[PDB]
Amino acid sequence: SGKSYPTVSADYQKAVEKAKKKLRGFIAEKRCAPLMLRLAWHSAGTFDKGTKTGGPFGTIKHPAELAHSANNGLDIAVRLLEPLKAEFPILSYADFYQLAGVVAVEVTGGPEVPFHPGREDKPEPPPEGRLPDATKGSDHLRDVFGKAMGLTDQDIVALSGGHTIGAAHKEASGFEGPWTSNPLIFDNSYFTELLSGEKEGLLQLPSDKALLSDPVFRPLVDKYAADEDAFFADYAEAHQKLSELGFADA
Ligand code: HEM
Ligand code: NA
Repeated sequence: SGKSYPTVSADYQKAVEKAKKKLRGFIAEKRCAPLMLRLAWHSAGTFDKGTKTGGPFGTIKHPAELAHSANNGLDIAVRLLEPLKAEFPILSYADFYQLAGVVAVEVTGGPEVPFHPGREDKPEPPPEGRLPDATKGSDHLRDVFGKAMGLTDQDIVALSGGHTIGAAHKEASGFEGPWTSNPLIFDNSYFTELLSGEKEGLLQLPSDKALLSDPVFRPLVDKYAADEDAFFADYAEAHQKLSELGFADA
C-alpha cells in the first residue's frame, strides 16, 4: 500500500469507534447513505499526486469548496453531519467525513472498508475543477483518477460501482434518477443494469457508458456483473485507497 498510518491517542481511537456506531444509526435513519458516500468521495477525489494537494483533509466543509459546481447539493450533507460531529470534538472533520463514507457503504449492505484514523484538517481547499465530468469518457476518467489521483483502471471501474446507491437530481447536477431499482442497497446491480441497456426510470451517465466501450474497463464491468464477491473485494480496495489519497505518505 505504501502506507504508514500515524499514531493517534487511545481517546482518539475510542471516539472513532463511538462515532462509527452513531453514524450507522444516523445515516440509516436519515436514508442519506448515498449522499454521505458522495460527500466522502468528493472530499477525496480532488487529490493531485504531482503536487500533493487536495484530498480527504476536511476542506469540503469550507464555503469556498462547497461552492464548486461539482459539489452542488453537498452543503446539505455537511449540515446534516454537523450536530453529530459536535459530539466528537477530538476527531478531525477529515476523518469524520471519510468514516461517514465507510459507514454509508456498510449500512447499505456493502463491504467493510478498512478505516485508519489520523487525517489532519488542512486550511486550503484545492482549486475547483478536479472532479470528473459526467459527460466525458474514458480518456477523461484516466486523467482524473489516474494522472491526478493515482488510482488504477480497476479502481476506476470498481469505484464507479458506488452508483449502485443513490440518484442524480436535476436541481444538483442536472441529471435525474437512480442507477438501480434499489438505490439504498449496495450490490453489483449498477453493472448488471449497465449491461442490460437503458431501462426506463434508470439513469446512465455518459461516464458510466464509457466503461462499456473501453477495452480495459469492459472486462471489469463483466467481472463485477457476474461476481458480486469480486466486486465487493475490488470496491473495498479502491474505496480504502481513495479515502487515503495523500494520507499516511503516498
Ligand atoms: C467515475 C466518475 C464519476 C462521475 C462522472 C460521477 C458523477 C455523478 C453525478 C453527476 C451525480 C449526480 C449528483 C446529483 O445530481 O445529485 C453523482 C452522484 C453520486 N455519485 Fe458519482 N460520479 C463518479 C464517480 C463516483 C464515485 C467514485 C463514487 C463513490 C465511490 C460515486 C458516488 C456517487 C453516489 C453515491 C451518488 C448519489 C448521491 C445521492 O444519491 O445524492 N460517484 N455522481
Ligand atoms: Na443497488
